[PDB]
Amino acid sequence: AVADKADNAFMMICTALVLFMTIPGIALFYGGLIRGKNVLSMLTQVTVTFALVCILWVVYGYSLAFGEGNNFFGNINWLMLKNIELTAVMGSIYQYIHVAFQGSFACITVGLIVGALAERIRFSAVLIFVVVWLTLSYIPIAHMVWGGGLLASHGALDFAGGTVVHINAAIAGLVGAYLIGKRVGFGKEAFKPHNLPMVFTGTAILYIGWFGFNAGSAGTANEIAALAFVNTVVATAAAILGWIFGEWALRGKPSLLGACSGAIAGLVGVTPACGYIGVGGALIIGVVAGLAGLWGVTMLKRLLRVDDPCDVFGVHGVCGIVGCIMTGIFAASSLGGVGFAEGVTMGHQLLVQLESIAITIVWSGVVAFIGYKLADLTVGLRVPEEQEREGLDVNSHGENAYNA
Amino acid sequence: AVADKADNAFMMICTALVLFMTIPGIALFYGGLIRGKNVLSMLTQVTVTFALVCILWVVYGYSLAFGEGNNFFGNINWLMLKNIELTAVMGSIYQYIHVAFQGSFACITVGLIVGALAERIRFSAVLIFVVVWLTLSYIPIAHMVWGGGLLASHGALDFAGGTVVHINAAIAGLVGAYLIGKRVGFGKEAFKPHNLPMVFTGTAILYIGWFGFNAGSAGTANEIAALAFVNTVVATAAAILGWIFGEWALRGKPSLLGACSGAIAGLVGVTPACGYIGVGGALIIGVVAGLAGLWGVTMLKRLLRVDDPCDVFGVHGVCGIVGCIMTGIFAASSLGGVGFAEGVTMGHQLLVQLESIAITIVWSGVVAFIGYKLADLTVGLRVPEEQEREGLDVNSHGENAYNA
Amino acid sequence: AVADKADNAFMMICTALVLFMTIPGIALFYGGLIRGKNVLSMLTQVTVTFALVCILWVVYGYSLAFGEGNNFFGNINWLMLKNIELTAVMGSIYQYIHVAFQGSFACITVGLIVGALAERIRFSAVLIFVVVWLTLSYIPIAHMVWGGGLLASHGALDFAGGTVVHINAAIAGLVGAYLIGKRVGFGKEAFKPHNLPMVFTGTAILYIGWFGFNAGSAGTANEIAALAFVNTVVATAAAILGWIFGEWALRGKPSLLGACSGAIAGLVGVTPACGYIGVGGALIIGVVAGLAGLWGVTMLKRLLRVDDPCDVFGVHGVCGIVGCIMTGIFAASSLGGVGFAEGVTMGHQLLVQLESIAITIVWSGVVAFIGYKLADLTVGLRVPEEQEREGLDVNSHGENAYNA
Amino acid sequence: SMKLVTVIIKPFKLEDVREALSSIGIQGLTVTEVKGFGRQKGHAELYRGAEFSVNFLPKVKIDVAIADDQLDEVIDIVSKAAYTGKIGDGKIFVAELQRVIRIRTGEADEAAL
Amino acid sequence: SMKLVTVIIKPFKLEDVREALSSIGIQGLTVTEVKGFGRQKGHAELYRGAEFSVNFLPKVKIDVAIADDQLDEVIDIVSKAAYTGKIGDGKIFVAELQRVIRIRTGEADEAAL
Amino acid sequence: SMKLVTVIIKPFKLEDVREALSSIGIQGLTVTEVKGFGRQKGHAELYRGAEFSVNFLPKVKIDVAIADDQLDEVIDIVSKAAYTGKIGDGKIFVAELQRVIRIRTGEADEAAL
Ligand SMILES: Nc1ncnc2c1ncn2[C@@H]1O[C@H](COP(=O)(O)OP(=O)(O)O)[C@@H](O)[C@H]1O
Ligand SMILES: Nc1ncnc2c1ncn2[C@@H]1O[C@H](COP(=O)(O)OP(=O)(O)O)[C@@H](O)[C@H]1O
Ligand SMILES: Nc1ncnc2c1ncn2[C@@H]1O[C@H](COP(=O)(O)OP(=O)(O)O)[C@@H](O)[C@H]1O
Ligand SMILES: CCCCCCCCOC1O[C@H](CO)[C@@H](O)[C@H](O)[C@H]1O
Ligand SMILES: CCCCCCCCOC1O[C@H](CO)[C@@H](O)[C@H](O)[C@H]1O
Ligand SMILES: CCCCCCCCOC1O[C@H](CO)[C@@H](O)[C@H](O)[C@H]1O
Ligand SMILES: CCCCCCCCOC1O[C@H](CO)[C@@H](O)[C@H](O)[C@H]1O
Ligand SMILES: CCCCCCCCOC1O[C@H](CO)[C@@H](O)[C@H](O)[C@H]1O
Ligand SMILES: CCCCCCCCO[C@@H]1O[C@H](CO)[C@@H](O)[C@H](O)[C@H]1O
Ligand SMILES: CCCCCCCCO[C@@H]1O[C@H](CO)[C@@H](O)[C@H](O)[C@H]1O
Ligand SMILES: CCCCCCCCO[C@@H]1O[C@H](CO)[C@@H](O)[C@H](O)[C@H]1O
Ligand SMILES: CCCCCCCCO[C@@H]1O[C@H](CO)[C@@H](O)[C@H](O)[C@H]1O
Ligand SMILES: CCCCCCCCO[C@@H]1O[C@H](CO)[C@@H](O)[C@H](O)[C@H]1O
Ligand SMILES: CCCCCCCCO[C@@H]1O[C@H](CO)[C@@H](O)[C@H](O)[C@H]1O
Ligand SMILES: CCCCCCCCO[C@@H]1O[C@H](CO)[C@@H](O)[C@H](O)[C@H]1O
Ligand SMILES: CCCCCCCCO[C@@H]1O[C@H](CO)[C@@H](O)[C@H](O)[C@H]1O
Ligand SMILES: CCCCCCCCO[C@@H]1O[C@H](CO)[C@@H](O)[C@H](O)[C@H]1O
Ligand SMILES: CCCCCCCCO[C@@H]1O[C@H](CO)[C@@H](O)[C@H](O)[C@H]1O
Ligand SMILES: CCCCCCCCO[C@@H]1O[C@H](CO)[C@@H](O)[C@H](O)[C@H]1O
Ligand SMILES: CCCCCCCCO[C@@H]1O[C@H](CO)[C@@H](O)[C@H](O)[C@H]1O
Ligand SMILES: CCCCCCCCO[C@H]1O[C@H](CO)[C@@H](O)[C@H](O)[C@H]1O
Ligand SMILES: CCCCCCCCO[C@H]1O[C@H](CO)[C@@H](O)[C@H](O)[C@H]1O
Ligand SMILES: CCCCCCCCO[C@H]1O[C@H](CO)[C@@H](O)[C@H](O)[C@H]1O
Repeated sequence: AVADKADNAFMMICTALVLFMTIPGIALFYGGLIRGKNVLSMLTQVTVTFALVCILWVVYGYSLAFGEGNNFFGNINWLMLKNIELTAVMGSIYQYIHVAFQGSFACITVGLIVGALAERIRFSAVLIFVVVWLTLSYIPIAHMVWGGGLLASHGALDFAGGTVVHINAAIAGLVGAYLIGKRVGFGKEAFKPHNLPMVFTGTAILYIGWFGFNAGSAGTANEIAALAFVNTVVATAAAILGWIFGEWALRGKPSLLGACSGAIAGLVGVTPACGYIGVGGALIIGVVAGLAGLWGVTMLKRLLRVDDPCDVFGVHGVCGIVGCIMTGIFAASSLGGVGFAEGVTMGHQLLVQLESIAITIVWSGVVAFIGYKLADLTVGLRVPEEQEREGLDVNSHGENAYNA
Repeated sequence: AVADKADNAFMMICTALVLFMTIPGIALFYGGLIRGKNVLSMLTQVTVTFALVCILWVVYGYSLAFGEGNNFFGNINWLMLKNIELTAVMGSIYQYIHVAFQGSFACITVGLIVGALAERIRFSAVLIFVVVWLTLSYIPIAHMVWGGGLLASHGALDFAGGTVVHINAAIAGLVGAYLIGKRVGFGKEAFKPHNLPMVFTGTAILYIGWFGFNAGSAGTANEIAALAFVNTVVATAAAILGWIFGEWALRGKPSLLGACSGAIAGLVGVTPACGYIGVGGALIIGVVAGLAGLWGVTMLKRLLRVDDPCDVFGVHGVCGIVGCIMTGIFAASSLGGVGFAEGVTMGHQLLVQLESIAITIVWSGVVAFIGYKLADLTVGLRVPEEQEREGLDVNSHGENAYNA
Repeated sequence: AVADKADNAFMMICTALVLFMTIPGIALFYGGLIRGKNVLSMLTQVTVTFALVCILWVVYGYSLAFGEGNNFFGNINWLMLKNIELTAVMGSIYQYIHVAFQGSFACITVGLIVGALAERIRFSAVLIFVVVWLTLSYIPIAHMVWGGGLLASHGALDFAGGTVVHINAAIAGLVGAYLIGKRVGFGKEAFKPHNLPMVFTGTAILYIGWFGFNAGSAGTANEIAALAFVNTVVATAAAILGWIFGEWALRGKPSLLGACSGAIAGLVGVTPACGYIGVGGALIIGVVAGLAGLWGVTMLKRLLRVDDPCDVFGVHGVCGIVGCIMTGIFAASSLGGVGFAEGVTMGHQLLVQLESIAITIVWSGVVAFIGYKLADLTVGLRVPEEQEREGLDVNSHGENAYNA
Repeated sequence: SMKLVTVIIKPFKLEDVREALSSIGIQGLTVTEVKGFGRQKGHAELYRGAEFSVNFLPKVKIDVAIADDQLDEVIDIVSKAAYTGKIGDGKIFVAELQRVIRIRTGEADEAAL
Repeated sequence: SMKLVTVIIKPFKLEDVREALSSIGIQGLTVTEVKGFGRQKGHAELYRGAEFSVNFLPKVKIDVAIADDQLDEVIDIVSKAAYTGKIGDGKIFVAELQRVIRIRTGEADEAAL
Repeated sequence: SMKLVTVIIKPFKLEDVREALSSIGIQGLTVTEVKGFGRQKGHAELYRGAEFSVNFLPKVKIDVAIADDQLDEVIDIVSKAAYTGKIGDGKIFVAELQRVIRIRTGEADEAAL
C-alpha cells in the first residue's frame, strides 16, 4: 500500500547485514578451516559465485521465486525487474528492497555449499553447478516455502530458512562431497585449519549479519523482529555453551573452533524458529542444536565416510533439521510461542515440518546431482591430483595468499 | 506507550553494532596484543564469556538490573523475560529490544576484563569469576546508574557508561592482574604484540560498533542520538591526534598502536559525556583522554607495577575517570552542553560525578576480589608455569592458531 | 522542517557504514596489497589522516563545503558547528547527521589517496599534504557539486561522488606518485601483495560500507535509496564478472585479486549513477567499469609509467570517469533511468558530465601539486633510500607488524 | 663417526619420512620450512598488472644427527619414503659432526641422541 | 680451525643464550625458527572430528661461526644459559667450516666475524 | 670434493645472487628466512609502555651444494652480487659434503645436482 520509511530503513540495513554474511563472513570462515595453499580458491569461489547469484537473481531468479505461478515456481513477469514500479510496495517496504533482501539469502545459501567442495573442485565446475542448482533448486524451494507454493500452502513454519537455506545448501554440499570424493591424503595426512583467528573472524561476521537475516525476515521493525532478534542472541549463546560443555565433558577441553561451531549450530537451529517461539524455546533449541552439531561433526561424520572439509552437512544439515522439527513444537502458545495456526495441532504441525524437510532433501539432492553431473560432463569436477597437491590457489588462480 | 518503528529499527541495529564490539572487536584487539601461542585463549574466553553473559542476562540479569527494586538491585519479576508482553514498550521501543541492547552492554563490559588476565589465567576460573562479578557488580552498578538506583537518584551523568562499563571493567581487571601476578619472564622477556594488523582490525570494529553504543544510548533516533554520534566522531579523532602528538613529541615516533590506543581512549572518555556535551567539549575531552591514556599505559603502568598485558586499566580506567569528571564540566549550557538539571551547579555536579566514580571503584573492586577468590578456591586462578611457557592455546584449548 | 526519525535512523547507520569503509576497509585493502615491512605505515596513515580530516571537517570543512557562498566555496558561519541548532533540520534529518555523513565522505576520499604514495612517502608529508588538499581541493569540489556551486548550477549528475570522491582522489594520488617517483627496485624487484586474505577482507568491508555511501546519498529511506541499493548490488556483481572474464580470457586464469578489483571497479562506476539509472543500466555500467578497470591496471599502467602501488588511478580514476560519463547516458527515461532534468537532452547532459570531469581533474591536480610541494619544502616528501629498504614501519613508526 | 643428514623433500612426504625413521629407532629430529629452486619450478603468478614467472617451491628440510653405523640404512629408508618419481623429490646431504651434545645432561655423541 | 656451532633450544632461552655469547665477545649470529621432535612431544590437538596426537614443538636454532679456540667456552656458556633441566632443552652440534668470508670486505676466518 | 656453500644476505639481494648463480650453470638451491644479529643491529621498537632496544634483522640464507671446482667462482660471483658496501651484507660459509644424493634417481655427487 504505502511504504513505511522505518521499515525501508530497517530492511535496507538488514540486507547489508545479510550480504556481509557472505562477503566476507562465510569466505573467511571456510577459508580459515582449510589449508593455506587453498585459501584463495575459497575466497574466489565465494566472491565469484556471489556475483553470479546476484546477476541471475535480478535477471530471472526473483521473478521465478517470488512471482505468482504454481506450487513450484513463479513467473517471468519480473525479468530484469521489469514491470516493478520503483514505488511498488511489497508488505510495508519498497519492492526493490524486498528484491535485494531475498537476493542476499540466495547468496549466502550458495556460499554455504562451497565449504563441502573445498581443496579439490575445479573452479569452472562450481560456476556451472551454481547456475543449475540456483535455478532448479534454490528458486523452486524458495517459491514453495516463501513464494506461496506447495509447502506454504500446507502451513510449514520456516521463519528465516531452515529448509530454503540451511538444509537446501547442506544437501547440495553433501552430494557434492560424495561425487567428487575424498581429498588426496584423506585418512593418512593432517588437515588442520590454517588460520583459526580467521575462522573466528568469519564466525563473528556471520553472527552479526545473522541479525539481519533473522530479524529482517519479519519484514518490518515490529515486535516479531524484536522477538527474532532476542531469540537469535539466546539460541546462539545456548549453543556455544552446549557445544563447549559437550566437548569439554566428552573430549576433555573447550576449544575455539568448538565455540565457533556451536555459535553457528545455534544460529542454524533458531533460523526456522526465531519468529515463532519464546525465549525459553530459543534456549532449548540452542542447547540441542549445539549438541546436535557436535554429534554431526564427530560421530555422524565418521558414519557417513564422506569428505566435507568444512562440515557443512554436520552443522547446517543436522541443525537445520533439528530446528525445523523443534519449530513445530515451540511455536505452541502453551510453550511461549506465537501459537499454531487456526485448526492446527502440534502433531499436525510436526508432520508438516517433517514433510517439508523431506521434500527439501530430495529436491536439492536430485537437482545437485544433475548440476554436478553437467559440470563433470562439460569441464570435469575434480582437478588433477598434482594440482591438488600443489594447491588450487596457484593452479586455478595464479596467486599465492601470503608473500614474504 | 506505542513503539515507534523508526526507534525500533535504530535500536535493533544499534544492538547488533554493540554485539559487534565484542564479537569480534575486543577479541581481535586483545588477541593481537598478546603472543601467538595465547591468541586462541583470548578468542575463546571472549566468545564463551559472551555466551554465558547472554544467558545470565535473560535468565535474571535484566530483571535485577532494570526491574524496580531498591537503590542497589531490581527484582525477579522478569526471570527468563517472563511477564514481559511481546508488545510491551519501554521508552519508545519494544521492551525486548531494550533487553537485547542492555544485554550487549553487559557483554562488552565482561569482554573488556579478560585483557588484564591474559596468558596465565585458567579458563574455568574466568567463567566462575564472570558469574560472580556479573551478578554482584555489573548488575547492581547498572541498576544504580541506569535502573533508577542510588547514583541516578543523585543525578549522576553517565550517558553510555563511563562507570557502568569502563571503570567497572577496568577495576575488575586490575584487581585480577594483581591477584594472579606477573607473567613468567615479565621483567626480562619480550612481550611484543603478535599481530598489529589484527589489533587495528579490532580497534576499527570497536570504533564502528561504538556508534551503536553511544548513539543508541539515546534510545531513539532523535537529536540526542545525533549529538552523541557527532561527539563520538570528534572525540575519537581528537584522542588519536592527542596520543600521536604526545607519543611523537615525547618518544620520537607516531605509532600504529598509539593511534589505535588513542582512538579507544577518546571513545572511552566521551562515553559518559557524549549525549550531554557540545562538539567543542568533545574535542577537549578527546585530547585530554588521549594524553591521559598515554600517561596511563606508560608512567602510571610503571607506578602500579602490575602486569595488565592489554592495559585495560590504563585506558579504560584512566579515561573513564577523566570522562566521568569532564562530563560534569562540559554538560554546562555556557560550555555548549545540554545544561545541568534544575537546581544543580557545576560544583555540585562534579561532586556527584566523583562520588559515582568512587562507589564504582570500591564496589567493583570488592566484588572482583570475591569472584577471583572463589575461582581460586574452586579451580585455581593461575595455570602451572609450564603450561604458561607452552602457551594456553595448546594446554587449555587443544588447538594451535596458525597451522602451515 | 521536521526531522523524520526513520530518515535520522537510516542516515546515522549509513554514516557508520561509510566510516567503516575507511576504518578499517581501505586500510586493510591497501595494507594487504603492499609488503609486510610497510603494512603498519599504511594502517597508521589511514588512521591518522582519518582523525585529521574528522577534526578539520568540524572546525571549518563542513561550513566551507556546505554553507552558502559562491560558485567555489561556502562560508565560515558554521565554524566548529557553531550556529547550528541541535534541532536544525537539513532535508529530512537533523543537520548534525548531515555533518557526520558528509564528513565520512571526506574521510574515505583522503584514505583513497594514500595507496598511491605507499612504501616511500614520509609520514609527516602525508599529514601536511592532507591539510592543503582537503582544504583547497576536497572542500571546493564538494561545494561545486553538492553544496550548490558551479557544477550543480550546470546540472551535473553525480549521485554519490564519481567526481567529488573517486576522480578527485585518483588524480591527487597520481600526481603524488609522479612527484615522489618509483620505489627502489621498481622494474627489477618483486612487489607481491603480502596478504591477499587481508585485501579480500578490506574489499568486503568497502563493499558493505558502500551501501551506506550509495543508498545514504538519497538522504532518506525512500525509493531512491532502494534504487541506489539495488544498483549497487548489480553493478558490483557485473563488474566482478566483467573483470574475471576479461582476466580469464586474456591472461588465462580468474584471480582473487581480480575479483576484488572488479568489485571496486563496479562500486566506483556506479557511484555517480546509482540513484539516476535503472537496473539494466547498472548491469551495463558494471560490466564496462570492470573491463575499464582491468585495462586501467594493466595497459594504462604500462602507458603512464608511474608507480601507483595500489592502482588508485587505474581503478578509481578510470572507473570514476567511465561512471560519470555513463550516468549522462543511463539517466534517460527511455533507458530506464529517472529522466533528464527539464530542458536537458542526452547530448547536453554528456557535455555537462565531461565538463565536470575536466574541472575536477585540473582542480585536484593543481591543488595536489601545491600540497605535495609544500610538504616537500617543509619536511621532504620521500624517505631516504635505506629507510625504504628496511621498511617504513620500523623507521617511521617504531613497530613491526608480525612478532613471533 | 657422528653424521648430520639433511633431507630436502616435498612437504607431504614429511610424515612418511618420520615414520620410516621412527621404524629404525630414530624419532628425534629437526624440521625447517624452506623454499626450493631447481628442475622443478613454480607456476607463474599474476597480480593485476604484475607478472612473476620465477617462483620458489615450498619444501621441508629435515636435519637429523645419527651415528655413522645408521647412515646407509637412513639413506635407504628416507629415499624410499620420500620418493614419488616426479621431479622435485629432493636431495639428501651428509656431513660430519665433530660433536653432538645434549644440553640437559652433557651426554655426547650416541648418548646425546 | 673455524667451527660452526648449531644450537637447538627452547625459544625462551634465546635471550639468555645471546647474552651469554655476547659476554665472551660473540654478538654476531643467525637464528632460525624450527620445529622439533624427540623425547619431548607436543600435546594432542583436536579440531572438530579431527584428532592429532603427533605434533612438533617450536624450537630456535642458532648458528654461530667461531674460532676453534672459543669452542669449549662457547659449549659451556651456551649449555648453562640454555639449561632448564626439563626434557627438550636441546642439542649442540659442531662441524668444521672450511671457509668463512665477510662479503663486504673479503676478510676471511677470524677477521670475517 | 662436494661443498655446501651457505650465504647469509640481505633479502633484496636474493634475486641478484640467484641470477649470478644461474649465469654459471647453478639454478638449484634452497633458501631459508633467518634472523640476523651482528654489527648491523635493528632499530628500537616501542609498543605502548614497552621498549625493545635489541632487535634482529631479517636475512636470507642460501644453501647450495656444488662441486669443489666451482667453489672459487661461486664465492666471487656471489660476493659481487650480494655486495652493497653497507654493514650487514653478510657472510659466506663453506663446509664439506660427504655425500649428496638425488632421492628420485639415486644419482650421487655431481650427478645429483
Ligand atoms: N645444488 C643444490 N643445493 C641445495 N639445494 C638444492 C640443490 N639443487 C636442488 N636443491 C633443492 O632440491 C629441491 C629439488 O630440486 P629439483 O632439481 O627440483 O628436483 P630433483 O632433486 O628431483 O632433481 C629444490 O627445490 C631445492 O630445494
Ligand atoms: N637426532 C637429532 N637430530 C637433530 N635434531 C634433534 C635430534 N634429536 C633431537 N633433536 C632436536 O632437539 C630437540 C630436543 O630433543 P628432546 O629429545 O625432546 O630433548 P633433549 O635434547 O633434552 O633430550 C628436538 O625438539 C629436536 O629439535
Ligand atoms: N659469527 C657468525 N655466525 C653466524 N652468522 C653470523 C655471524 N656473524 C654475523 N652473522 C650473520 O651475518 C649477518 C651480518 O652480520 P653483520 O656483522 O651485521 O654484517 P657484516 O657481515 O657486513 O659485518 C648477521 O645479520 C647474521 O645473520
Ligand atoms: C524453476 C524454473 C523452471 C521454470 C522456467 C520456465 C518459466 C516459465 O513458465 C511460465 O511462467 C508461469 C508459471 O506459472 C506462467 O506464466 C506460465 O505457465 C509459463 O509461461
Ligand atoms: C544484585 C543481586 C542480589 C539480589 C538477589 C536477590 C533478589 C531478590 O530480592 C527481592 O527482589 C526485590 C528487591 O527490591 C523485591 O521484590 C523483594 O525485596 C525481594 O524478593
Ligand atoms: C569466597 C571467598 C571470598 C572471601 C575471601 C577472603 C579470604 C582472603 O584471602 C586472602 O587475602 C589476601 C589477599 O591480599 C592473601 O594474601 C591471603 O593469603 C589470603 O588469606
Ligand atoms: C575553499 C577555502 C578557501 C576560502 C577560505 C576563506 C573563506 C572566507 O570567505 C568568505 O566566506 C563567504 C564566501 O562566500 C562570505 O561570507 C565572504 O565573502 C567571506 O567572508
Ligand atoms: C607552496 C609552493 C607551491 C608552488 C611550487 C612551485 C615550484 C615548482 O617546483 C618545481 O616544479 C617542477 C615539477 O615539474 C620541478 O621539476 C622543478 O625542479 C621545481 O622547480
Ligand atoms: C540428520 C541426518 C542423519 C543421517 C544418518 C545417515 C546414516 C548413514 O549411514 C550410512 O551411510 C553411508 C554412506 O555415507 C553408508 O556407506 C553406510 O553403509 C550407511 O550405514
Ligand atoms: C518430537 C516430539 C515432541 C513431543 C512434544 C512434547 C511437548 C509436550 O507435549 C505437549 O505440549 C503442550 C503443553 O505445554 C501441549 O499443548 C500439547 O498438547 C502437548 O502435546
Ligand atoms: C540426498 C542425499 C544423498 C546421499 C548420498 C549417499 C551416497 C553414499 O555413497 C556411498 O558412500 C560410501 C561412503 O563414502 C562409499 O563407501 C560407497 O562406495 C558409496 O556408494
Ligand atoms: C557461468 C558458467 C561459467 C562457465 C565457465 C567457463 C569455463 C571454461 O573453461 C574451459 O573449458 C574447457 C572444457 O574442458 C577447457 O578445455 C578449457 O581449457 C577451459 O578454459
Ligand atoms: C587514575 C588512577 C590514578 C591512580 C594512582 C595510583 C598510584 C599508585 O601508587 C602505588 O601503588 C603500588 C601498587 O600498585 C604500590 O606498590 C606503591 O607503593 C604505591 O606508590
Ligand atoms: C575540575 C575543575 C573544573 C573547573 C571548571 C572550569 C570551567 C570554567 O568555570 C566555569 O564555567 C562556566 C563558564 O563557561 C560557568 O558557568 C561556571 O560558573 C564557571 O564555574
Ligand atoms: C580496587 C583497586 C585495588 C588496588 C589493589 C592494590 C594492590 C597493591 O598490591 C601491591 O602491589 C605491589 C605492586 O605489584 C606489590 O609489590 C605489593 O607486594 C602488593 O601488596
Ligand atoms: C559457569 C561456571 C563454569 C564451571 C566450569 C567447570 C570447570 C571444571 O573443571 C575442573 O575442575 C576440577 C577442580 O579443580 C578439576 O579437578 C578438573 O580436572 C577440571 O575438569
Ligand atoms: C582515462 C585516462 C586515460 C589517460 C591516458 C593518458 C595517456 C598517457 O600517455 C603518456 O603519458 C606518459 C606520462 O605518464 C608520458 O611519458 C608519455 O610520453 C605519454 O605517451
Ligand atoms: C558516449 C556516447 C553515448 C551515445 C548514446 C547511445 C544511446 C542510444 O541513443 C539514444 O538513446 C535513447 C533511446 O533509448 C534516446 O532517448 C536518445 O534520443 C538517443 O540519442
Ligand atoms: C593532473 C594529471 C597530472 C599528470 C602528470 C603527468 C606527468 C608526466 O611526467 C613524466 O612522466 C614520465 C613517466 O614516468 C617520465 O618518464 C617523465 O620524465 C615525466 O616528465
Ligand atoms: C597537521 C600537520 C602535521 C605536522 C607534522 C609535524 C612534522 C614534524 O617533523 C619534523 O620536521 C622537521 C623538518 O624536517 C625535522 O627536522 C624533524 O626531525 C621532525 O621531527
Ligand atoms: C537425489 C540424491 C542423489 C544422490 C546422489 C549420490 C551420489 C553419490 O554416489 C557416489 O558417487 C561416486 C560415483 O559418481 C562414487 O565414486 C561414490 O563413492 C558414491 O558415494
Ligand atoms: C576492594 C578492592 C580489593 C583489592 C584487592 C587487592 C588484592 C591484591 O593484593 C595482592 O594479591 C596477592 C595475594 O593474594 C599478592 O601476591 C600481590 O602481590 C598483591 O598485590
Ligand atoms: C595540475 C596538474 C599538475 C601535474 C604535476 C605533474 C608533476 C609530475 O612531474 C614530475 O615530477 C618530478 C619532478 O618534480 C619528476 O622527477 C617526474 O619524472 C615528473 O613526472
